[PDB]
Amino acid sequence: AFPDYLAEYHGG
Amino acid sequence: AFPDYLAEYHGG
Amino acid sequence: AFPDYLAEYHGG
Amino acid sequence: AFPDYLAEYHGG
Amino acid sequence: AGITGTWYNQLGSTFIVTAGADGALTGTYESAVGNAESRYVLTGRYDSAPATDGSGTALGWTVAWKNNYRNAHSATTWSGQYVGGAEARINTQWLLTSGTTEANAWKSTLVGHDTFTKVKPSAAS
Amino acid sequence: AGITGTWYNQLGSTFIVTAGADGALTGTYESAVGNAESRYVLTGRYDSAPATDGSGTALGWTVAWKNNYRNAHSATTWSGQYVGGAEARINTQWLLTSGTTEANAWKSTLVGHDTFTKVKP
Amino acid sequence: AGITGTWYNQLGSTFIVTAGADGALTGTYESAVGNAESRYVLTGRYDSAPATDGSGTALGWTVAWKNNYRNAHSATTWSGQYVGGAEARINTQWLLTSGTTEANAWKSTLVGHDTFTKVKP
Amino acid sequence: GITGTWYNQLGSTFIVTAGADGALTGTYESAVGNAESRYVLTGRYDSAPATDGSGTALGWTVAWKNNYRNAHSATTWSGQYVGGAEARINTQWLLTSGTTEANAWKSTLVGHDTFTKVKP
Repeated sequence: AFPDYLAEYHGG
Repeated sequence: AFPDYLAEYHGG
Repeated sequence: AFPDYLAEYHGG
Repeated sequence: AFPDYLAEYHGG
Repeated sequence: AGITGTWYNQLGSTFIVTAGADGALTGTYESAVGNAESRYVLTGRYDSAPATDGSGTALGWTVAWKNNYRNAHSATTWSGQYVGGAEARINTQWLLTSGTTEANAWKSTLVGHDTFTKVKPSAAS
Repeated sequence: AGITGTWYNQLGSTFIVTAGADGALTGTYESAVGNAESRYVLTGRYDSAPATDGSGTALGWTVAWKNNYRNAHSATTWSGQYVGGAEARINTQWLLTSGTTEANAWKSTLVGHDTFTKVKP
Repeated sequence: AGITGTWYNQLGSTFIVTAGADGALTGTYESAVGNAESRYVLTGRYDSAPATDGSGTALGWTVAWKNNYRNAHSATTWSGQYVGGAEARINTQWLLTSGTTEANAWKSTLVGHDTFTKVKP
Repeated sequence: GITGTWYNQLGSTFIVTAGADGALTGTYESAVGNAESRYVLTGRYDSAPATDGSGTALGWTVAWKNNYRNAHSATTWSGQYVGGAEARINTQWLLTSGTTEANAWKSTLVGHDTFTKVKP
């Protein structure tokens, strides 16, 4: 999955 | 969106 | 080819 | 660099 | 022989393209069923004077996934080359971008690949 | 749609494009200097009826790096979205593919990213 | 000076890494808040004998998004280079792959980009 | 499932061990498999994947330096392991060269490959 909590780690 | 009906057009 | 004159068009 | 001996490792 | 023609991926998705003499690609991309709801406009460009040295022909095209029937709010680009020979082939890598909110933009764009030939999968061996 | 207009990246490379009612993108991409030898045809597609929930407008376009003056034997596609606002922006990922021999095809395609606005730098 | 140290993206996500003498990258990547649930193992490789012509140092690393608190069933790789000097930077492109069914594998991998510095935002 | 010896269609081969706590460690070599062709591989995988038919997410890196040569480049593979009788690892890769700042725009190639446990 691509959960929202991963956003910051990807620059987003 | 990335709906399932697009799969075949992308090779999957 | 990837000549240097193309760099700007690609953001670099 | 991208020398030719790397090709096989990249599937080509 | 050449880019102009009808091309298929392994799942039978079908694009019908015309390669104009000065670099335009125009046509349609549709499903293996090929009904109107499955069909989308394609436009792109190609190198109309490729190198004479064994190299392939660079090309690219875009499909926005909207037609008169439905709209996925997304678009795909394919970047690759046409390779002539015993079985001509177009080899590509693609980027599929969805319209997203700014918060979700980091997960807007998928990457993948596909390859096309002029042989319909039902006739392939 | 807001896409029709003149757009610039941070280096001043600039495209002038029309977003047609039929979903087409048509225009010209040129260098910051903008001399005739620097100009290429651009064609693409965009979503002519985007969502109304704050989402951007999906789009893509291609430039083949051939004009009557020079030919790099390559072509680039940009995939991205238009983001409306007080200052509109187009954010993209790109793929740049060269014509290569089969032996060199593994190294035919570069990847990158760029962003464009309507403000000349 | 060097890759070893603490690096931040513009959002304050923070990796702490050691660059070993024979090319290992080992460390952790965590959120700006830095709570335990946010911390993941980072592992990769770098060119331990880069060119001496002003070129950057090629590198890559992976984070699988599982720790002892949560699991996203996905993993990201970053490919890029370290650029030394007064404001050292690591510039990357990334691929984020989810575990998917075979039917959904075509939409398993996102692409993007990010840049890191040693200056805490 | 992941631990073992894998090949692509050209016979390039890596050995990999999927460690207890999510590590991937191994060696990637050419079809000839001479010393000069061997490189260290390190990465990560999901050690507790979903049970619903989903693949196992993973990634790894090889820097193209060993004791014999150095290409000043590194590749990352991002993909998934799919188990069963014909186990496979399907990947997308990024290959980045060390470049000057002027050439950084053309530093990174993209591609794809698939690996199986059967010698071609």
